[PDB]
Amino acid sequence: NLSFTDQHIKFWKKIPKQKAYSTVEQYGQLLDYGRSQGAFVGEGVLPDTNDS
Amino acid sequence: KQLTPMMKMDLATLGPVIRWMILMYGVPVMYAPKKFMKYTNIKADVPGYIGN
Repeated sequence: NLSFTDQHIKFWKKIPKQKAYSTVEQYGQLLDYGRSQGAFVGEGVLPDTNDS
Repeated sequence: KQLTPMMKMDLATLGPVIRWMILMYGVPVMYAPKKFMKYTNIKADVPGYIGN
């Protein structure tokens, strides 16, 4: 034999495997916690609103 | 003639401030205007006014 063997496969044996249940798979991400606003408000002042 | 005596009524919370109010409703009525009288322009000699 002048070609490769099974021991020359590295990445395929190390990547984790998860079972699939459909042709299309979905997942969700959390990009950020909020926007770049100020945090100092003052005495008796309602703070600004923020969203993720 | 009283509609309600003095009462304390809390308000909503729109910020880091605590608010409340005091209210009273009524009206005085004098049935016989001819049974009262008033002296006007009485002399004052002590200086000053009543304290705030």
